[PDB]
Amino acid sequence: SEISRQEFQRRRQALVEQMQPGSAALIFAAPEVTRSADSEYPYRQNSDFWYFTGFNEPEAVLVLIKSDDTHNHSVLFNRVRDLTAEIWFGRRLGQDAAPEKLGVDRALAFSEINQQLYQLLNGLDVVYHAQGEYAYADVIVNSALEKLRKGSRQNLTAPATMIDWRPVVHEMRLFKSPEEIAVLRRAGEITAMAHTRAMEKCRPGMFEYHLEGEIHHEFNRHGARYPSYNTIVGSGENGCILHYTENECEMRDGDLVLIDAGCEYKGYAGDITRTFPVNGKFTQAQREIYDIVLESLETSLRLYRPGTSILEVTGEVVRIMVSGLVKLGILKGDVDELIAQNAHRPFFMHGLSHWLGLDVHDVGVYGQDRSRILEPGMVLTVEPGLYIAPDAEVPEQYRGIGIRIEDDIVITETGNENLTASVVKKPEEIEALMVAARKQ
Amino acid sequence: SEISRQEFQRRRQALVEQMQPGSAALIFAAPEVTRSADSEYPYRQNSDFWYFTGFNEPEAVLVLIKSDDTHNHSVLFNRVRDLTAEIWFGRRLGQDAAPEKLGVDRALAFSEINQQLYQLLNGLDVVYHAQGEYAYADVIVNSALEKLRKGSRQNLTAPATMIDWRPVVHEMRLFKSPEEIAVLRRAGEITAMAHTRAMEKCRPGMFEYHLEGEIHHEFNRHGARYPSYNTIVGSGENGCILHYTENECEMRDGDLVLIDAGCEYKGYAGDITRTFPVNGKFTQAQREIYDIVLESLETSLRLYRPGTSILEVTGEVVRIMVSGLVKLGILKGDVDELIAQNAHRPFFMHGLSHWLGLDVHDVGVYGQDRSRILEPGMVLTVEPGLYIAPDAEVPEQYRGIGIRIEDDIVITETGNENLTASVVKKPEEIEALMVAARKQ
Amino acid sequence: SEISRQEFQRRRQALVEQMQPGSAALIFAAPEVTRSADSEYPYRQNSDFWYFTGFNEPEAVLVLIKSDDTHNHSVLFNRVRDLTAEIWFGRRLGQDAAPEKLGVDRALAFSEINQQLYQLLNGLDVVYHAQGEYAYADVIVNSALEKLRKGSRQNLTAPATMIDWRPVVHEMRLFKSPEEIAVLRRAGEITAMAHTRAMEKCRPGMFEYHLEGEIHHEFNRHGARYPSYNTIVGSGENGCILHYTENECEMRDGDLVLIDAGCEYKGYAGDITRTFPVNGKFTQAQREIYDIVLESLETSLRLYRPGTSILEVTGEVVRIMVSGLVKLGILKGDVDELIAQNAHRPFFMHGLSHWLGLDVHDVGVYGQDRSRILEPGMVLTVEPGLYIAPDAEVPEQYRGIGIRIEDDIVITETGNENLTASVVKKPEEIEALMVAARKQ
Amino acid sequence: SEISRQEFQRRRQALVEQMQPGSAALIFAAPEVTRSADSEYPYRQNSDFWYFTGFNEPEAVLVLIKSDDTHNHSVLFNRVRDLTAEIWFGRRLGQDAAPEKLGVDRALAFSEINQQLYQLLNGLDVVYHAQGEYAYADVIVNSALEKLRKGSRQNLTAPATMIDWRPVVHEMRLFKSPEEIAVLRRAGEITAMAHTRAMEKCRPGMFEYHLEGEIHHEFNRHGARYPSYNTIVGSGENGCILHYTENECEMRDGDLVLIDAGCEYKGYAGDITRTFPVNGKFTQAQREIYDIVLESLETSLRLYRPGTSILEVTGEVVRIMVSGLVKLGILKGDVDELIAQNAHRPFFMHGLSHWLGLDVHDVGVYGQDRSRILEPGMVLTVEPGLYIAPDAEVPEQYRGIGIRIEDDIVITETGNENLTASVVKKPEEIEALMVAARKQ
Amino acid sequence: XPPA
Amino acid sequence: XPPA
Amino acid sequence: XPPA
Amino acid sequence: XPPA
Ligand SMILES: [Mn+2]
Ligand SMILES: [Mn+2]
Ligand SMILES: [Mn+2]
Ligand SMILES: [Mn+2]
Ligand SMILES: [Mn+2]
Ligand SMILES: [Mn+2]
Ligand SMILES: [Mn+2]
Ligand SMILES: [Mn+2]
Ligand SMILES: [Mn+2]
Ligand SMILES: [Mn+2]
Ligand SMILES: [Mn+2]
Ligand SMILES: [Mn+2]
Repeated sequence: SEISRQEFQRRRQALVEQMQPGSAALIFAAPEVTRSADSEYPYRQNSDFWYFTGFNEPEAVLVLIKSDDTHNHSVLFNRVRDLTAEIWFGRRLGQDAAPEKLGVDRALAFSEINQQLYQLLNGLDVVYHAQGEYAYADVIVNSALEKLRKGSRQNLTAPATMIDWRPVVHEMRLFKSPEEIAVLRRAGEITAMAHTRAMEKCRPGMFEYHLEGEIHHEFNRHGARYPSYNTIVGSGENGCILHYTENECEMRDGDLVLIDAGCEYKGYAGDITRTFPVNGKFTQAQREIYDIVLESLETSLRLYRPGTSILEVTGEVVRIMVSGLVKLGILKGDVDELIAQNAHRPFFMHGLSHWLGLDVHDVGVYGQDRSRILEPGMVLTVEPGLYIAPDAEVPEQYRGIGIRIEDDIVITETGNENLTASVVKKPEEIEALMVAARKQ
Repeated sequence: SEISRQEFQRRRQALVEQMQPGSAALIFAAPEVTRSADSEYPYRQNSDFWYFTGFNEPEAVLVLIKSDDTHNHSVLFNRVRDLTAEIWFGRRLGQDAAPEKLGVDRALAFSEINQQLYQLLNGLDVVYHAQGEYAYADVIVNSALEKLRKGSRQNLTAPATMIDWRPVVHEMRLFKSPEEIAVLRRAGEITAMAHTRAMEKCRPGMFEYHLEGEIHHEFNRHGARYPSYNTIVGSGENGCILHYTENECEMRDGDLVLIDAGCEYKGYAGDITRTFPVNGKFTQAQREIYDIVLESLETSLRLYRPGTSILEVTGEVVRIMVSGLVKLGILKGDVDELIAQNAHRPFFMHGLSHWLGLDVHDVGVYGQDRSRILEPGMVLTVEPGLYIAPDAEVPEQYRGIGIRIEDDIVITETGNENLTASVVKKPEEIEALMVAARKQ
Repeated sequence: SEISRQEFQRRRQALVEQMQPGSAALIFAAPEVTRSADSEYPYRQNSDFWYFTGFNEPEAVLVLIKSDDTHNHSVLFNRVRDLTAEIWFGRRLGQDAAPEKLGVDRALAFSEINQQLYQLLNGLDVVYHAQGEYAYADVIVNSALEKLRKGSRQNLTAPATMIDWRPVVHEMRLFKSPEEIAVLRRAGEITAMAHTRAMEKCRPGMFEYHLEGEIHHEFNRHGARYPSYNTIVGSGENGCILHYTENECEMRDGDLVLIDAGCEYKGYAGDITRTFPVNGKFTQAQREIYDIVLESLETSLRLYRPGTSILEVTGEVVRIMVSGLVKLGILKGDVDELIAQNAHRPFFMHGLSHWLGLDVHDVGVYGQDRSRILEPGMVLTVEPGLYIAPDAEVPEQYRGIGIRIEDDIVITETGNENLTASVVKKPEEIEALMVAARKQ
Repeated sequence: SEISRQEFQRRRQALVEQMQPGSAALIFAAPEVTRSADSEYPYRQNSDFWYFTGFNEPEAVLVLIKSDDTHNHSVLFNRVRDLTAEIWFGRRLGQDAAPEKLGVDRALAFSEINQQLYQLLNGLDVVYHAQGEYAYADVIVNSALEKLRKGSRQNLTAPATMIDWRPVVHEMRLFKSPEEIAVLRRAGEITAMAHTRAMEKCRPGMFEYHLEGEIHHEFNRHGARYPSYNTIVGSGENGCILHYTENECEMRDGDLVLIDAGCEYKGYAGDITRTFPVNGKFTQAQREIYDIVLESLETSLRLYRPGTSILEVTGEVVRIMVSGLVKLGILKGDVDELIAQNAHRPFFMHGLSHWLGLDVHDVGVYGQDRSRILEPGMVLTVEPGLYIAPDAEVPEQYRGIGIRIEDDIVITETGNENLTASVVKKPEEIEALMVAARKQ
Repeated sequence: XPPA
Repeated sequence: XPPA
Repeated sequence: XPPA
Repeated sequence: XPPA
């Protein structure tokens, strides 16, 4: 699945529709980033720039100009075609093919932006710019505005009003279109298949990074070259480190391994976490903690629907957690008192859900304490977890256990659709999967 | 294989040995880099910082202070241990374990560098700083020097002499120690195994990125999580694009595929290029170009030894190339005249070799036109290639052919050792390898 | 005369009245400026900051917050009282006396601005800031906005709209109040008295800077310590250099001396130019050029009134100039043709008038080619002049003559009031003045 | 008196003589500084730049290149002659006349510095640059060095060593040549004449700024257009504010007035302080404090000679002060104990002397606590003073008294020469002077 | 994962 | 003076 | 690869 | 004056 040219047009028009008359929106591409000396990291386009173009090149600027409610045109600044540069650093789109390829009215060379931008802003009343987003963008924009401000004798005028378009554009990104939901759906499938692979390949003696290797390769087999975030493979006590990325230890028989990995498909993020036994068999202690986390997830999956909020569902999860922890002797006291004291905090110290989209931790207003009412089209994760420190003062069998189970869902008219349920999470199903794979 | 604590000590001492008395060398770690929004690229330590520590954390500064020819001490600035930050973004070394772990005399919190650095520089005559390397480092250093310059009433004095240590440190990196050569040797083995995999997995119908996937996974199986540079898989006309990284096309029966990929093992780079037929069988036209490139490589491999230079060996390669191109009718005229005219330039437009080490395009002075005399310990690549544009005015069968064959070598006392010969390059051997793999 | 506390209040309210509800205007003071090493130039408050406060200290920020059409409050950030700093660098206002002294609702220490400003902007929809005016101001404002943008988890929100208040504030400054007109009137008197002194003290053999000395001293005697701009005393050929400030030459019998000098009274600028004979007697050649310039000024003084424009009056001046130049043989041809060709350009290359106020070249929109219709309350200069280069191809007696006569006027209901007519400009009156002074 | 071309040559050669072979010294001019909007403060050349050129223009750079002990050449970067710019902002030197005028080997346009500077530094081993002195200079220098560092393929090399020339150049400025001493001597004469004027013009009812006016005018009459620092005229309690520059109060009969003012002649600073009775007659209380300060000055004037130090003479002054304060009842206790306690500190809180030269607070190393041994050629001020706060807990008649008496001296072979003794300081002489002037 |  |  |  |  993918995003059509029409969709890109719709998005631009939807932004223009909210812009004042006599204004221009400036959206800059992400700059290239050095990995070491003269080598660069694989390029990653700025999410917002990508959202409006699907164009994967740096040194590009999208200019949306609105004359009035029925008139608006676009200008794209991008790298000029250069026989030399291209024979070296890959083919470039250029000005000639840009208009048709990206559906823009006009295309100019990025090398001429300082000679052209002020001319496009001259006479307008408002300019939409994400100030502070990129240093190079601010230089270009500030330089253009200064020329207009100081050019009264040349009859130039600078728009006195500058508005940050991030709030409006991110509000748009918060609601996925059918096309986006289709792409995210494929991202979930690919990511799930990867997690299934990891579970089937896992064997005591293998290192954490080995599972990382299996996962990244599965992403690649389906057209998702890069992960949407650095893969986490924490076995044993490493499972208690929320963003453990070293993945440098030997996985040990008897430990659990927590894998949080997600592919990036057509710019969209998959985000799954599955915790399972390295030897394919949950111990009683591991099961007792796992069950609490799984119930939290399953209940949350049942509750999420339009009308509720992340804050409200989180309340149910906290109750489930405090109750289970008390039954196991990890927490002592009255459930309700413990809840009012957030006694679960030492074991579940992060949120239950976050928006998901072009960025794994997607943009969009959450509202105070993430109280915003959910509506159809919003995409989010559901990731309860329990992490018991190696030195926690609880029964020995629970110390050093880190478990998280995370699925990605899209809110629908009547509830939600689980995009990542194709990879098992019920203990009996996880063991069966691993046992079946081990017959080879 | 790996780098021992002793080696790190030796390197620091070797740098101190070249420093003036009453001076301090400041070596900064690489800053973290954003991939998108709140997600970062996997961390990559600055090569020079790594060379002296093998420490993989950002916000760290190594300070080597030399009192005189027999007295010198070290101070490391690094992130303080924080229960919160670590439960989230991985374990930190901290000040307590640093001295023993990294073999430094003293360790202070990076958060206090602006309150401590000027005190360490006060009274010294010289400070070694790679000015312009990192903006954050320059702020810290300039801030410290200003405090000393303006603090005469507090009896503070700033070293009036600032020296860039890059020339001296890179000259050191230019010559590998036995330990380094052992690590690079393993890097070559791992990289070679990956290229062998790609050749064995290749099938018409597969996409370029699929081979990228096989390669990266093989790197990972042997402990090399990341590539030393972005993998290049150019099939067909894509082979004519030197740094083609899109790897987005379907590999076609009848085309050649050029793969340039290298792992990063213990910070060191592998760098191999192998071009082969997608269908496992070289056509006559493909063979005629391949042979010229292979002869260039084999001859170069025979010539490289102490006493010669990259410039000199390149001369032999140019002769081989011009001769072969004339025999095929791609070039017309007298060999020697064509050579004097660099008539090969349109088909071989890059260098034959580059230093190799902690950076794929390693540091070190090449001398005018890369004329520097080679000595034992230098590590470099040998990568001749011929690229015939799709629209080149030559016999049709040669248009759109891109071939490069690259090996990594270390200059020895009597010649050189090929670190990447474990992956075949002779045509008959490439076809045999592929035919054997295709019986499955 | 002076500006009352009430007036300062009125100005702030007039700005607030034009601001959107739920917004704040940030007006920064001018930074101190180094003259050499540790010595500073006498402090000069930013004109706009002064306009709203009359407060002469650096490191001060006026914050005007508008809740709605009937609710608004102010916060002043200024230097805290410090026994040490004051015993050295003069008395400071401080937070305690500020509210009453400057009529502001609240006063905070400038040292705490980064801890307080974001709190004052939190929740607002619009912030008025003169971006690019001062680097230190931009750092403070950008820093505050970033804290709000990144503090969603702390329930902070940053105003997404930033508006430059310079256009609106300068439009206000363009129209003087009765109090301002009274102050400017005194500025004109003081400046005129100075020019009269210069004419009475001038003698061949004296240097240009000597007249500068007399002028500055006269400014000082009346309470105007500093000039509103660097004094110009160009005698002989120096009169052809528009902004000649060296004033280093010996004034010679036979030459004319052009003096352009203006005092700065209560922040307001006087701006007068008078050209006269060093020996007190105009030669025929000098008179022929002077008369053309004087007629230009006198006619302009008669024409300026509401309804006309600088552009229109300039047209009359150009006609007067071209006509006079043709009669003298400096220009040859048809008056109207020469006019259409701007043939006067080589001799009169600057504008006839500029706004006058807190800045000698005051703020305010001029309109294309200074075509804006004049209205009561606007204050401007009237300064025609003719400058004939030493090597101009005209009759020898005119080469090297530079003459400018400038008065300051305020547009009234029916015409204009000349604020600087108290210093003579008619040739017979200039000679009489000088002859009378020379009897001593 | 003045500085000869020969002297400027000598200075450059003296700096080159201390530079390493194969190096270049870069000395930048001071940038223009805004006073308000489009008006600038009178230009003040950077002291060090002036020291080597006597050239009063901004956007100029002196480049001294040393090949070896007997070979060195100079290159000056300065503004190109422009008919337009000059007819407006004064005449420019230009490239043609520069070599002869300033005695430099070659002159290039400042507009081409970024295209020329790196070429002048290419191949050198050392560059002398006052890093941090000016932001624009650092940009130019850093830009040039980066081009050289990144231009290895173009055979460019950047000097790896950067040395701050401020320590060496300021050490040179610390010792005045006979020519400089002659100029400073004239500066002292001019400044003294000004202070005599102030004393003769002073009358109760006049404002502090009025005396400022008389002083500045006297400076101007003798060719010193600007003061070397902002004039201080503190009468009454204002005399207790060390750097009181407001000079806004009415001088009152019965009060003392402290005047600290100095002219700037040919770039050199005069620096005199004289305190006297507004009504021309010292009261008993005023005399008792004045005498202590005068004795401090007279004794210091007798002691200063080669071999002693500012620290040592200060010790004698402290004794004189503590003794006198005890006799008056302002201090109570044993003289020696009070001294050991620095009990004078509340009344004399600044230093007794500071270097004097191109900057009123001249450059040069003072040594810990200003202990450096004095040698012939050093020029310094001698300025003891006593300041008794309005609310000091001492006998009422002493509260609110501020007195300082300052002279400028040059250390000679056997002692010192007072450059400012031409303006009286003995009480009987001050009263006589004023009484004589009041007969008019 | 866990919101950073 | 003259507008700069 | 090819020296960049 | 007084050293600043
Ligand atoms: Mn356990
Ligand atoms: Mn073909
Ligand atoms: Mn003449
Ligand atoms: Mn008193
Ligand atoms: Mn996750
Ligand atoms: Mn997540
Ligand atoms: Mn004027
Ligand atoms: Mn004017
Ligand atoms: Mn390669
Ligand atoms: Mn290579
Ligand atoms: Mn002084
Ligand atoms: Mn002094």
